[PDB]
Amino acid sequence: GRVRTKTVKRASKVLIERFYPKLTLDFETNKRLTSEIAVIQSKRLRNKIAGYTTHLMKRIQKGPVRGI
Amino acid sequence: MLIPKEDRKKIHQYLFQEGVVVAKKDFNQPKHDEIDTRNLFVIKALQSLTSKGYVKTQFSWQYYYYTLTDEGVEFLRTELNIPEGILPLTRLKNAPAE
Amino acid sequence: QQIHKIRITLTSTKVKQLENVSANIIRNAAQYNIVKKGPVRMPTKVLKITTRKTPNGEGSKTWDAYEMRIHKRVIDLQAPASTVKRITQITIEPGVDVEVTI
Amino acid sequence: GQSDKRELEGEVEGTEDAEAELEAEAEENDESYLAELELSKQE
Amino acid sequence: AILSKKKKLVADGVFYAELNEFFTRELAEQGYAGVEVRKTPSKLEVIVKASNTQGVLGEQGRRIHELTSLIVKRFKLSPEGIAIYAERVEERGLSAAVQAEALKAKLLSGLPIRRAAYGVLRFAMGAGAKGVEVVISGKLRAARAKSQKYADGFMIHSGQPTRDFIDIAIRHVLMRQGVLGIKVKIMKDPAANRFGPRALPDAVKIAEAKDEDEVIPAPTVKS
RNA sequence: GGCACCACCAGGAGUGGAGCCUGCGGCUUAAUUUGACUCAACACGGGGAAACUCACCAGGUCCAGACACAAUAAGGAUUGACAGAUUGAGAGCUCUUUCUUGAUUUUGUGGGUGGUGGUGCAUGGCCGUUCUUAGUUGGUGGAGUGAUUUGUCUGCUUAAUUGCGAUAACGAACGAGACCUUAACCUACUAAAUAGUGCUGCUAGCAUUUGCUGGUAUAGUCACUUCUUAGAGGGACUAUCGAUUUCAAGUCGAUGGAAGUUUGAGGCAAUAACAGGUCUGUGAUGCCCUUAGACGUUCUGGGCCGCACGCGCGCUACACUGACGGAGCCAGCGAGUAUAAGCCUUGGCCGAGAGGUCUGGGAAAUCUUGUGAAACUCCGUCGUGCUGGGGAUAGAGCAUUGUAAUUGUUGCUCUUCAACGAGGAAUUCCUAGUAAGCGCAAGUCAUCAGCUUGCGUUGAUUACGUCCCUGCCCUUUGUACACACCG
Ligand SMILES: [Mg+2]
Ligand SMILES: [Mg+2]
Ligand SMILES: [Mg+2]
Ligand SMILES: [Mg+2]
Ligand SMILES: [Mg+2]
Ligand SMILES: [Mg+2]
Ligand SMILES: [Mg+2]
Ligand SMILES: [Mg+2]
Ligand SMILES: [Mg+2]
Ligand SMILES: [Mg+2]
Ligand SMILES: [Mg+2]
Ligand SMILES: [Mg+2]
Ligand SMILES: [Mg+2]
Ligand SMILES: [Mg+2]
Ligand SMILES: [Mg+2]
Ligand SMILES: [Mg+2]
Ligand SMILES: [Mg+2]
Ligand SMILES: [Mg+2]
Ligand SMILES: [Mg+2]
Ligand SMILES: [Mg+2]
Ligand SMILES: [Mg+2]
Ligand SMILES: [Mg+2]
Ligand SMILES: [Mg+2]
Ligand SMILES: [Mg+2]
Ligand SMILES: [Mg+2]
Ligand SMILES: [Mg+2]
Ligand SMILES: [Mg+2]
Ligand SMILES: [Mg+2]
Ligand SMILES: [Mg+2]
Ligand SMILES: [Mg+2]
Ligand SMILES: [Mg+2]
Ligand SMILES: [Mg+2]
Ligand SMILES: [Mg+2]
Ligand SMILES: [Mg+2]
Ligand SMILES: [Mg+2]
Repeated sequence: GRVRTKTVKRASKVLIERFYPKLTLDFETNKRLTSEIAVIQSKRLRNKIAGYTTHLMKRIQKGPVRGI
Repeated sequence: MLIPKEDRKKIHQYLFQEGVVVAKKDFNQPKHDEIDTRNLFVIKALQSLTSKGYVKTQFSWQYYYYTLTDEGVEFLRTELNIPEGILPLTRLKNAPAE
Repeated sequence: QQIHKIRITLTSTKVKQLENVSANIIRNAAQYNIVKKGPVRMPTKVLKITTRKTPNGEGSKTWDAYEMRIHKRVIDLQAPASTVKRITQITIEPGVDVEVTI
Repeated sequence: GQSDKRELEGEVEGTEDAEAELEAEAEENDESYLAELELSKQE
Repeated sequence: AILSKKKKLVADGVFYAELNEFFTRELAEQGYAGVEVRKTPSKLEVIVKASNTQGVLGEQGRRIHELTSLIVKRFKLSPEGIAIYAERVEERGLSAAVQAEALKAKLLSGLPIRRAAYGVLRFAMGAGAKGVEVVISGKLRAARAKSQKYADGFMIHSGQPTRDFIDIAIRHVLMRQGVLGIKVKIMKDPAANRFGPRALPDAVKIAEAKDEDEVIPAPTVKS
């Protein structure tokens, strides 16, 4: 399965509450932004965090999300 | 142990002047490469010395590490009938480094 | 006995110090106008030893698989013999050993 | 230490051992004829 | 003589393994931590880390002089080809080897386990360790043997970081009734690591909001 | 309730049936040393034992019994010994025999020391198992006098206590996940005479059209990094789009992609626990036993292989989707030495073979080596026949290793050519480069691999579901158990 964990779910939603204006609906742009916003120890976690942040961003435009 | 007096002697002037001796644990070795006598003689001769509190013995990886006590320098001072100029070599106060 | 085609062979277990020494020599061979060939990455050798986990012979048959990677690099220099040896002392590292062959 | 005591006096006695040693150890750091010749002189 | 590359790097490791245990047996009473073999041209530098660098360098450095001679005579080295230095460990509390040897010297003095165990729990934490757990197993007056764990603070257990931020030391303690086995696991703080990673893999540090400025309609500031 | 090919469904290959290899029990034995007995004992102790190993058996040596004493002792305490007897022995072991050495040493006391001797139910460490299942814990707050409890849950979802969500809980930690190693992509960087290529020198063969195949090339003092190697990076995050869903976590389809099953595979792996296994791994150990006619250690010979039998891991096969006979001819993981005590060994020459011999290369991306491996493919012989399937058992002979091959180490040659004609009740493993074949290398190793650990060649059938069997986890429940049903 592809269930994201809590270390990526809670860390991604902190970004939205903190850097929503600079975020976007594009993963490639979001991936570069989070490398200068957060100190991520591994490249794999950086893409994972941005990939779920993109999903949340894509979901915010359709209505209000819980936890943000 | 039955060691000839002369072979026991060479064992004593190696444990003095370089007051440490290393011997591999093989009893039938013809030559300990540093005391021209049987290797077994070296082990048993120094087993008596560590038995009478003149050398510390340490064993690690099938090897004997013999070191001469300060009390043992005095024993070879008299028994060997040597001049009272002491300090074999590891006691020559070469002093450490910082 | 002047300028020669000189080989320096670098072997070590860890790559970070190996590439620092390798890069440091290349750096010193750049500001000094010495033509160089390398570094050449030799195929790394994986020394593998597979033992049984159990000191005894009881339990599930489980095995350890230990490894010892050896990385080897050779660099070719065109310089007099006095120059290359002093470069080695500039880039001396405990992990990496150096052998020089003409 | 299978008692309500001697572990009470194991921590307070144990911890005062370290407190005395960190300060002692942090003070320890802040204030930081031959022989073979006699065998050849037989000439 | 002529030794292959595969067989030469292994020999250096085997030489290190045998030399390291030699110090553990000889300098056990001086809190031996570890040894570093710094090869260099025309010399073989050996750096030993111990809690007490006086027992090794005692009576005008007689023991260290008489100890380097035991290595020249066993490895057929030239008398000038090796040099031994004794260096004090900077943070004695962060070395599990020093803490385990220290515990053994207390357990062998008849001190109670609870007082002895808490003496390393607080000494490790006082030095700044992120976590520490001590397990002592064996027999004490009772015929049946038991083990007791003494944890404190934060400890990680699985994955690579245990190889990076945790050092461990096990020693056997010779008692009148049997053997006591002690394990001292110390986790150092990753922020102080100077060679490897400086944080745990899942530690995410989000920057702060730089916003909440006031925007003015449309001027131009010339220079 | 839930999960799981060490459970099942659909299936694949089988095992159990035969011969043989090997392990276990038993029997036997001079000894056939020993541990382990469901999973988690039985090709396991890296245990493939000729000697050694070795712990067993029948015999024979040595002290390698330190040290304080006491005795003895230079008018010699003691050690070595030719020759003959004795002995398996050219063991002065011992006996006749007198020579030699000289306070090292002989006897008693204590004290040692050494034990593959006993105790893994006295212990450390290590390892296996519960279990790699998903579980464990504290702060504040709520409940309770308390031990405790909630948090840690109806439901959905996930490989997962992993998430959504419901919520007297809120916010967290370990474990999981993250992490690390490896495999798959990069005509985008960095270079490579120990890697490869095109050109270019020089050069061969075939048709002459200037073409097609080569050799050579460590001075052509060339060009390049795609193939090869490896360091710095990039790249996948379920990306985009459709469906379902509490429109949530997610799941299933397409498209793009090297990769869309956690991308494939592993390494590590929580809180406790077991009288699980090892004192036969340790100069790791407590205690007991033994310690000179040794239970130490060594030498010789045998045994660990011994054979009316039961059991387990396997290898060959029962044929034609095949055997042979020629011919075609492709990998990857790896290893390799010196004055040794002898490594990998091409190439040449002998030999039917096995094997022998002379040189040379390689401490290695250089040489063995493109390890020209086997299945496999083509063309033939065979023709349903215990046959040219199968190759036990055995006779005679030839080489290798080793001090030593007898109870055949192994290999080779001729001959004999057995059960077996697809295997009862039962039962194992397995979902994609997987299973199954098929070999090769590394470990053990003087010799011996039907064994393991890996690697690659050819390469599928059938689910992608469930709790019916089996095992485990959770919730509720009962309890006279808590040394916890071995109660
Ligand atoms: Mg973790
Ligand atoms: Mg993990
Ligand atoms: Mg079945
Ligand atoms: Mg079935
Ligand atoms: Mg079969
Ligand atoms: Mg034997
Ligand atoms: Mg024997
Ligand atoms: Mg036997
Ligand atoms: Mg024995
Ligand atoms: Mg145990
Ligand atoms: Mg609470
Ligand atoms: Mg409370
Ligand atoms: Mg959890
Ligand atoms: Mg964690
Ligand atoms: Mg060339
Ligand atoms: Mg050409
Ligand atoms: Mg994985
Ligand atoms: Mg047990
Ligand atoms: Mg038991
Ligand atoms: Mg033992
Ligand atoms: Mg033992
Ligand atoms: Mg062993
Ligand atoms: Mg005997
Ligand atoms: Mg056997
Ligand atoms: Mg037999
Ligand atoms: Mg098996
Ligand atoms: Mg054929
Ligand atoms: Mg090759
Ligand atoms: Mg035959
Ligand atoms: Mg026939
Ligand atoms: Mg079953
Ligand atoms: Mg054999
Ligand atoms: Mg082999
Ligand atoms: Mg085996
Ligand atoms: Mg109850």
